[PDB]
Amino acid sequence: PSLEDLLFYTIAEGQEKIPVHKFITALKSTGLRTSDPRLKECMDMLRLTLQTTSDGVMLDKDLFKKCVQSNIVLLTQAFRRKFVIPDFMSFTSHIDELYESAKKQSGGKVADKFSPDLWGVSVCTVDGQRHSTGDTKVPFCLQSCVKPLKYAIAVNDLGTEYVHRYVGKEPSLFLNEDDKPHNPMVNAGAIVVTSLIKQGVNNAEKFDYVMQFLNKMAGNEYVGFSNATFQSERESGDRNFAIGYYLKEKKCFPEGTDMVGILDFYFQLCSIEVTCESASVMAATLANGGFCPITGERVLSPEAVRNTLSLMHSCGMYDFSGQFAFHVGLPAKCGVAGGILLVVPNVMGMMCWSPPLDKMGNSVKGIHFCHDLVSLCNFHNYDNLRHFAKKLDPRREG
Amino acid sequence: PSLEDLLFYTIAEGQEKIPVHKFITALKSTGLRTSDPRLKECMDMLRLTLQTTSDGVMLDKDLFKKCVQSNIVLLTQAFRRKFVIPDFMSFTSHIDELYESAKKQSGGKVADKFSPDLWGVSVCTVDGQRHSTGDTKVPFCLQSCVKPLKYAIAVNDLGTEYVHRYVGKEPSLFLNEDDKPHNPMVNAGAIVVTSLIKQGVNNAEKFDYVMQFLNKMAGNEYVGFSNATFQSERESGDRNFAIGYYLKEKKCFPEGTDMVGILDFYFQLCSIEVTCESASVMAATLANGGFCPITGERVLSPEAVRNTLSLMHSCGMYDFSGQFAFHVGLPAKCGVAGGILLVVPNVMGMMCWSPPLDKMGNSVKGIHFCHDLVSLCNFHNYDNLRHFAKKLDPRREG
Amino acid sequence: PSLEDLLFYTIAEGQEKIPVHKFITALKSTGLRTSDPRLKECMDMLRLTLQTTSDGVMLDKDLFKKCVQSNIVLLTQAFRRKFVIPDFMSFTSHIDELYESAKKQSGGKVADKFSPDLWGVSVCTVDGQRHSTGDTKVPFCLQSCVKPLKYAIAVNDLGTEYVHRYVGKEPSLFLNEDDKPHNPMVNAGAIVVTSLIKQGVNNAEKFDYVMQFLNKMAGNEYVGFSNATFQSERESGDRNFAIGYYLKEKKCFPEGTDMVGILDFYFQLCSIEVTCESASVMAATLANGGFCPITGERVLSPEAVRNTLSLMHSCGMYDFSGQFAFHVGLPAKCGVAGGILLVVPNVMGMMCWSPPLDKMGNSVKGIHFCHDLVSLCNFHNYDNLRHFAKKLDPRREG
Amino acid sequence: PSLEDLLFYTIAEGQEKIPVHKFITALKSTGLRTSDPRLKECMDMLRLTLQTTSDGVMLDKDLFKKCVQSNIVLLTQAFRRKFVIPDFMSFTSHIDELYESAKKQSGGKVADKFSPDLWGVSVCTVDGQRHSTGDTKVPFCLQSCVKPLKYAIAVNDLGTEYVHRYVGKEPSLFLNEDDKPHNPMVNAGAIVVTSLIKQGVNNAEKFDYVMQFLNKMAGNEYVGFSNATFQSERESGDRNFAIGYYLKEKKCFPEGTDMVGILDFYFQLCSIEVTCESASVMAATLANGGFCPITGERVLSPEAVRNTLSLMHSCGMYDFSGQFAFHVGLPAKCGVAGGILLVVPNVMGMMCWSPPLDKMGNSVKGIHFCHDLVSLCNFHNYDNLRHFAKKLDPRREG
Repeated sequence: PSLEDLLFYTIAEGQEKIPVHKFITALKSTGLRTSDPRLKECMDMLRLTLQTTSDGVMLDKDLFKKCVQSNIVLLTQAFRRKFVIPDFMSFTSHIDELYESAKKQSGGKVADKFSPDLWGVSVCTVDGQRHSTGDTKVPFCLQSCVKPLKYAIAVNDLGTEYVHRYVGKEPSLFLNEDDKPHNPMVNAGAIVVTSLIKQGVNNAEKFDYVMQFLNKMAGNEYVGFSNATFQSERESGDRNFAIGYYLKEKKCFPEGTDMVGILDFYFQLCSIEVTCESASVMAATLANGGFCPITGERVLSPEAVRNTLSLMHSCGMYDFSGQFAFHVGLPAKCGVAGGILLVVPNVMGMMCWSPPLDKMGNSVKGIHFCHDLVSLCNFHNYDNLRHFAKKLDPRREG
Repeated sequence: PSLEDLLFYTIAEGQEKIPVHKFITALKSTGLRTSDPRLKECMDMLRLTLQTTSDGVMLDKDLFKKCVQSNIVLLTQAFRRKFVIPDFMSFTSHIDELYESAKKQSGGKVADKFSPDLWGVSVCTVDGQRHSTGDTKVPFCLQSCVKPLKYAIAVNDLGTEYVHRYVGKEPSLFLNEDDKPHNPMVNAGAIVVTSLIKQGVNNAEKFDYVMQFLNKMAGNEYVGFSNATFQSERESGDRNFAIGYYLKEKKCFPEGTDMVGILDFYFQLCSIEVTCESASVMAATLANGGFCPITGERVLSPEAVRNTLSLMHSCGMYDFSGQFAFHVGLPAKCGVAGGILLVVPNVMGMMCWSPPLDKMGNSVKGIHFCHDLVSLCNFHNYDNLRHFAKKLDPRREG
Repeated sequence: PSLEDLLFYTIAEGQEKIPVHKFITALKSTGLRTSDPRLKECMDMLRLTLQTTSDGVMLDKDLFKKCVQSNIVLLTQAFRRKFVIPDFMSFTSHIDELYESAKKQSGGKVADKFSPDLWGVSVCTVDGQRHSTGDTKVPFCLQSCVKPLKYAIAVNDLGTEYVHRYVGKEPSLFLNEDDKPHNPMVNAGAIVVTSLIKQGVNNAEKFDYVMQFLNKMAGNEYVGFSNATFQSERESGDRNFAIGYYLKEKKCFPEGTDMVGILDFYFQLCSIEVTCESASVMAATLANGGFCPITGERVLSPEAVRNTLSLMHSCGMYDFSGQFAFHVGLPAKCGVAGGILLVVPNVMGMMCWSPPLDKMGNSVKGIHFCHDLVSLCNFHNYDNLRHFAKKLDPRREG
Repeated sequence: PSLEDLLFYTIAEGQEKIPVHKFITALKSTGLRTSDPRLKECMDMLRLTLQTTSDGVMLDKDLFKKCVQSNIVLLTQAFRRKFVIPDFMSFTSHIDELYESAKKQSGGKVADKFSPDLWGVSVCTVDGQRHSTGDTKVPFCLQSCVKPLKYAIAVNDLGTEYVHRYVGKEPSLFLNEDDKPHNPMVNAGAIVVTSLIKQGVNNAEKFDYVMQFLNKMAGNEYVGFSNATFQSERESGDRNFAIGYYLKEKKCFPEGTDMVGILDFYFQLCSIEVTCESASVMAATLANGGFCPITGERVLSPEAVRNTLSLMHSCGMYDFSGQFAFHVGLPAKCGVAGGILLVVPNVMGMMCWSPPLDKMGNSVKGIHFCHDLVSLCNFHNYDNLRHFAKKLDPRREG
């Protein structure tokens, strides 16, 4: 018996007392962060114990048991290498290799304010393991990356049926044969989707509803808002105004939709800010069936998550979608600011961010990273989990 | 140390001798078939032991181990319930229920010859577990179902880069903007793919080679040829001759291709016969990373299997591909014979066969079953493996 | 010698005095109207002569010569049967038949205001000969019928080269590959054309200018404006706003176009009013090479008249344009109020008006008429003028 | 009276006799050729006189009446300037100038055998006036130019309603929405049209039925057949077999149609040979309401000649049809050998020939000519016959 104690002899080398930093280094290598919310109680009790004790703060069996008894379940999984990527220490070295090789990719043209030398990669696994390399804490806008997220919110609140009364499920002209936009990843679809979220309420409260929803998936990491970007998208969004009026003409919005107001809302949502780190948790929530991996909170119905990953796969890269789903085989969404919201189902989320776009408007370093990643690891949607050639499988040991 | 001995008392309740029927029963319930090629040695050693005496043979530790020792790796994996679906008996009960529901769907138009009340479904898991129900042993033609298999052969022999010099990878007019056919799931793509398989050799031996390949994928289960279908497809292949001549004009074939002969080959390949059972093993090879699960032989390269599963996802249902990959989320291919080649990556392959077709040319019961299957079990491409709502997961116990 | 005298005995059968009504009757029978502008001096001279006595006021050679000498060329051309249709009294009998056969056509749905039983036809030959039958003096709106006229204006003021930097000349999605609207008969094209008329000056004066121009083409017959139509067209021009924003994003307008203003103008232009009679003179000006046939003043350059007639042929019926150019072979534009602007080059212009439209939005009676017209008379663009089968040729005697 | 005598003093300057050569030069100047079939009798009687009076001829009134009394109608019309283009001698000056200006355009690629500096234009008016300059007696194949003619033949024998069951009449995909080819000027339409001409008979007599027909419209001038070309069009007619099988699939041909034998007929018709001269009469018959101008024989119904001219206008220049119909406005058809069958309705027919094609496959020198021609003369479809700015009008004198 004695769970908290089983752990205790695992981290102490058949010794009497664990040094506090040694437990912390043991914890940090599992990829978890000490700032992890599922660890607060443990980590508070740890700071308080350093506080009520002497300088050479060392934890005996009984004191270790006191701090860890509150989060022993997660702490046990973390230390028994039961997390989805057990040798997380090695995996992140490869993510570094992938980052550096993707960094030497110099091409591309920034949309038109940011520097073409920003290049950030954040990883968040379905179990909470974090890794980052490059400029991962800079705020940028989701832009078209918000489209999966707000479609998820719509489906989570209204169900696959209702949302898909107003938008289709097939890649793409503005409307398909049923006089609905083809799919919610294209602008015409996103605008109708935006017209479903929190109807009746006004755009100020709508925007807060989606803001708090994104906060839940980001594990309460940074979800911001660039009003500066908002002004530009609404001043030079002539293309979207075209879509808005056309949608209005073909009666695509729900009953009583203030079309010009839905467009302003829509311009706001494209202007929501994230960092690589915060958004990689958002991705990971989609990877994790709707449960935010660093909180354990259910944020999205599995219905909603499955749908969003589905359409991200078939419609998230626009015309490149067939090519991208062929070589990468991961659901992903792209953004003019240079972000790739990338989901490896059941394993992890990622955000890549390099502001230089390629000819198709996808961050060059992102796309190069995404290819490189699936080259290396058997994460392609149709790699075998048993016979995966010479690819490495992060999910296994030895 | 006693590998085969550990198994002995697992099957005999701390008793002296195991009746031979009890072991067989215990095997059949593991999902495996006594006729499994990977058990051939052991089943011969039992055919031998049943000769020394014509009375209910009881096997002691020494003589049991004498038969089981040649197949002990695979035999304990089954009895320790290590297979991809551990409780395989329960899982076939739901397959029966799913088969019965779809059987009540009497809609559909048979192409025009078969009988509209035939209906078989067959399962072959990645580990060789097999269940069938319905008319699983009647030969029917692959028709378009053959397109992923012969694509796979092409890429297996010539690789992604070469095969995709002649055909594209995105869903659909006959050519795309690069002057290649859109993808190998459509006739124009199928025809070009046919023209890559064993160039230089002639059409009689080409067809033998594909046939040897198709035998490998079915673990040497039933593959046949319906000449009657073959004459139909050539006598009425007016659209196909058009596609061929157009392909000839736009120089889509490789150097020195006899297009009018390539069409015959193509009509041959569509006329290949399978049954549910044999085809379910084929699908299962694509389920299993390219290893035929009932023989263990590597039949198709991971590269070839991945690509084939990719293009089935995006192009295997044609227009219905978005609709279908949204709700069902499994790579499939249909054929006018009534066949749905179904693949559940990493779990199993299937063939569904009911000749009544809907207005899209897909098996009515086949489609209904596919939908029920993902309704019931978390096999959808983008279900979570951890949070999957009230869906059942056959990969787990209890 | 003695022209005015030569005419004199032509009207008096070897007699001394001509009863003034008898000249009037002989005038009206050549087709001209006593209100004809080219006859105003003579009619002033006759009002004076009818002022000196109140008793039939017969005219001798001296007083007749005193009235008609100011308009003797036109008058002898009428009485010496030099006009484009000489036996014009006959020709209007057939226009009455055509009017009647077509009044029996009951189909159609009025767009949504008017009454479905209004039906007028107006003819004005290139020589000023006038005929009407039915409700030819009710004001209605041109709607899209205005699109040839304002295209004619643009080309007249800017020439073909300039106008066709901004719009194309082929039938049809909004833009062509040159990112110009397809042709100025489609709404996207009309809007671009609208933005070229009198750039710089504001929308109140731009409207005046087009109005002055429309006056020149109707020979100062009725042109009005329906603010009722105007507010409706702008309240519900959602599709036109969609088009306006799209054209703005694709940079289709000239530099410095207030696009939401150009739409307003456009709605104004569509709300302009004509009667059958006034619009038939407008048609007749395009019929007569750019000279208003009832005033003789050059309104439009031969360049502009040619381009307009050309684009009405190919683009004026939208979808019906091939069917119509095949069977009817007369350049025409249609309007949702029920207007068919008809042009028989070198012979006459015409207006038909019945508010009931068919499914393609063309006046039912209008279209039946146009087909009937070309059944009867060799006006089809590719009828022969020498061997026209059994068709009637109004251009000839006997 | 005596029309012959009135003609007689018109050539003789109030003098006793007419030198036979003076009458001949006066006749040739009107544009007629002495070989004109309508002049056969006159010219026979004339040659017989030179034999009967081997002096200096010189015909007195009685003798001139004896030669001309048989063709007096045509002969006076020629000499009283009654022909459609009365000052024909000056008109040919312009054709020569137009020819020389078009001769300096050396651009273009000959399709692939002929020489790039071959350039002939040949005119035949509706009245029989001839003029040619350059290589007008070299044989070349109609190629696509036969399409208007064989369409005309179809509608001659079977009428508008019937032919257009099987083919549409709107410009361009291989079929349209009605599953008929779009119009008889594209291959898809021409191949169906071919399958309507003289059904039931076999290809050997069908080709003589069409050949005797072309001979009539060419006034029995050269109509030949290149069996040389005919091999080329069938060896490399892959696209045509594409179209053929597709049309067979969609049952576009009439009941009991040998599609492979229609394709063979079709290749023959494309290989028929003409010269500029012989084909210029062919065009002219279309300009003349179906009457071959140099014979007076009615070769085609007016219904048929209308239809053909209509579709030449809208579909005869393929994608260039709208541009061409805008700037040139004449019905014309182009051919890969370098021919432009060109009709100026009611005025003349004409054939142009330069083998260098432009990017669109149209005789570079022909197209330049066609533009130069309508620049010069008010022959554009929507030119005014009364107000035509700086253009010349050959239909007038002075």
